[PDB]
Amino acid sequence: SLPVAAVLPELLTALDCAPQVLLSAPTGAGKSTWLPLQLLAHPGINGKIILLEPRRLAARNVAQRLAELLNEKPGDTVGYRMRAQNCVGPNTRLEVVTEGVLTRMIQRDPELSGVGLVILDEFHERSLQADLALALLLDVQQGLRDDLKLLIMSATLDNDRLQQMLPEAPVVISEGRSFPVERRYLPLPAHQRFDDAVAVATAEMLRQESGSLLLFLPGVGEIQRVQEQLASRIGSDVLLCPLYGALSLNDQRKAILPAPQGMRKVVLATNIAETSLTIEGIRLVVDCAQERVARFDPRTGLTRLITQRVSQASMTQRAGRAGRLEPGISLHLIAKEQAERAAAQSEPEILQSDLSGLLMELLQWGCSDPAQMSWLDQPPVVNLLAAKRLLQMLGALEGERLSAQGQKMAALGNDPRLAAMLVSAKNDDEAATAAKIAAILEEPPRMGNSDLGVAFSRNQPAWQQRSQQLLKRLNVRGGEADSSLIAPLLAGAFADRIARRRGQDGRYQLANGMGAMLDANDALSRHEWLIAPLLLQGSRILLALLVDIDELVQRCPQLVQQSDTVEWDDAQGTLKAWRRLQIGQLTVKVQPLAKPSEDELHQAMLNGIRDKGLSVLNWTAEAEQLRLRLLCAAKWLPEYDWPAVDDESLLAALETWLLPHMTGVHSLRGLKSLDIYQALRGLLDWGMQQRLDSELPAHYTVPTGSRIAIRYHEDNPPALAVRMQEMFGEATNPTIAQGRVPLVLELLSQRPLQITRDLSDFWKGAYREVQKEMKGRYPKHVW
Ligand SMILES: Nc1ncnc2c1ncn2[C@@H]1O[C@H](COP(=O)(O)OP(=O)(O)O)[C@@H](O)[C@H]1O
Ligand code: ALF
Repeated sequence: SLPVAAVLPELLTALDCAPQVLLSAPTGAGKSTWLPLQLLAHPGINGKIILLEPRRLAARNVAQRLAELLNEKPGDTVGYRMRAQNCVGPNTRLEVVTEGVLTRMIQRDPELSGVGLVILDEFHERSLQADLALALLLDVQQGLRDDLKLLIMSATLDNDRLQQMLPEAPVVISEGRSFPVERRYLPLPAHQRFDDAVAVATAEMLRQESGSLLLFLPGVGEIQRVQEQLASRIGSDVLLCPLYGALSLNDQRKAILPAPQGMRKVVLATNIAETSLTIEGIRLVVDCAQERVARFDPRTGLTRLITQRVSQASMTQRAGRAGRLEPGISLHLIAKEQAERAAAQSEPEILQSDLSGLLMELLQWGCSDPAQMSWLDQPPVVNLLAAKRLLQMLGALEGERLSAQGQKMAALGNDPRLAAMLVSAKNDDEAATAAKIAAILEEPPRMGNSDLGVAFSRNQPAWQQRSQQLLKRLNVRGGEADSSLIAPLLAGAFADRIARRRGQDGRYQLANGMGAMLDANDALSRHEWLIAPLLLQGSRILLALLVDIDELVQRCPQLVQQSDTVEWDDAQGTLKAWRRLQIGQLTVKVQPLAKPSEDELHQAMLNGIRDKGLSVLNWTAEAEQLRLRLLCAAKWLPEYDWPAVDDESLLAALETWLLPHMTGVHSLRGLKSLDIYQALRGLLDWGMQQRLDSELPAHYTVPTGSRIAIRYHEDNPPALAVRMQEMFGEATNPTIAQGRVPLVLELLSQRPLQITRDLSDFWKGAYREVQKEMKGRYPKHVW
């Protein structure tokens, strides 16, 4: 039997004593293909069971495996639901789900009627789908369906956050068939390509060690190139078996299954063989130690893809993949030192993803705050703010709640951009166009062509499947789709992705101000205006267009704004009053700013300041000293909210701090003479100004009644420079900032420059300055 059966009784005995159960067992213990069936044939659990598989290279496979384990040809008792299709029949009471189908299923049936068990598989991968699902399930176990059992399966012995959140939940832990694997480290050379060096390393291992080999790579292109390279350096008894995506599920089993006797096999797998899939016959592992992770960018609204070194947890998963059958060997293609510097664990997907779909789903569920849910990691605040802004651009929000259009979008259970494109259609023709566009953007094609019109025409059975599904969710029973309708719809959802060329050789510039690249001979480089919904970025460098359509700005919808600006550029010594018709940082039209109102060209002068610098304004001595004093206050009187006065802050806040004081300027010359002291001072409410005048004063009152201005500085301490006939009161040394910073006294400037000091207790060390020209006349408390 399988190593997990050893805990089958205990598991059962815990599945009935608690609403939640956590089971941890290493990879290879039949958690996905043995445990579900044994829980089916158990009277303790009532109803049907759903098993969440986040990957879906494992989901289809685990449905097929669990069906084969009963001779059942999945559909009879074991079924599955994918995003586009599914397989269920009256007698199936166990269903494998994936692609966020469970989150939608809970949205549509929040009592999960008919289900007594939900199994969250592969939870250590920390997918965002599973996090959301768990929050929803825990919320369902609050209302009715108290009886609903939650089994959370992880594959790592330690689950810190999970116990920390469900500390009243039974932890079942399996052990077993683990052999030691010698860990070897081989850094790759820099004069060799990646595919070439990995192939050389793998071929060397095959020639130096026995058995079959598992090789982890960052993606399918790496897999294909490394395989082509291996072809030459490998003997005749070696079978190269890719593993990715789907190729027939036959050669997939060709790589999972052992190698026919008299043959060794090299399996070329993505991280899907890290814990999701169990490769057989392996005792040699080659880990490239590089992987592709997603990082959302609130600035650009793009999820860029970054190739980074893998964590330690994953390196250990991979090394252990070679010890299931006998003593093995893992070879990591980095240097031991870099491996020890590696990140301890992987980052939860929820801390680095786009949460627009997540925000929308939590809103439909009736949430006030996205963070008021049962989370392992709390959704980052910046990304929640970006999700909210995106949902506002798309009209999905009405205040903090969902609006009507937003509720329709939330209905379709889609990526919010695509959902908004689906909802914005009026006709049935527009709706079908949007359906096919959505099918293509969810599952882009890997053709050497980058136009969206050819994809829109190019046939595909799965795109048609998903468009039919979306059209039945939309309830449009007859429509016709042509390409002339692609561009208007896109404009409502991918508006921040419109793009204008930069010369020929069509490196472009996007509306969010990052620019993109096509390849120098794509058909589309001949076009002024593109709109690119699919972009690839990562590793501030570009920006390569993956899928995009042609566009003609004439007659387009009404998403363009006006930016006026008035500058006085010196080179040719003339003024400048432009009005740009822009759509988001891309200048469409430039026209003269003729006959402008006074509100505009107040704003236009503000834009001019923003583009030429605050040096433009009339920085008088009092004003410079005020800016210095505010810097100093922020660093010395922290407990009060001192408005930051760096250049960027003031340039961004011009609207709120300089505009109010401008009514009555009417010209650029009159603005350039405006004293800004009062506007900076206005940056403070009454009482903050009083605070800054008493604490951090403009001038110190020495013990003779002679007010003497202080010199503030960004870096240096404040300095007095008093004539020192008058520094005889000796209070204890003058101090400012509620007694925390003592003035640096320039005791001299009588003639100047004889001692600078900050202690006022060199009286008992001055002991020189009793010699002054006539005499001192200073000693011992004169005044
Ligand atoms: N398609 C398959 N072909 C052969 N063996 C399989 C298959 N699926 C599962 N197994 C067997 O099940 C075990 C690993 O699967 P499983 O216990 O589901 O791993 P996990 O613990 O990651 O769920 C192995 O011992 C293997 O013998
Ligand atoms: F079902 Al598993 F690792 F938990 F493959």
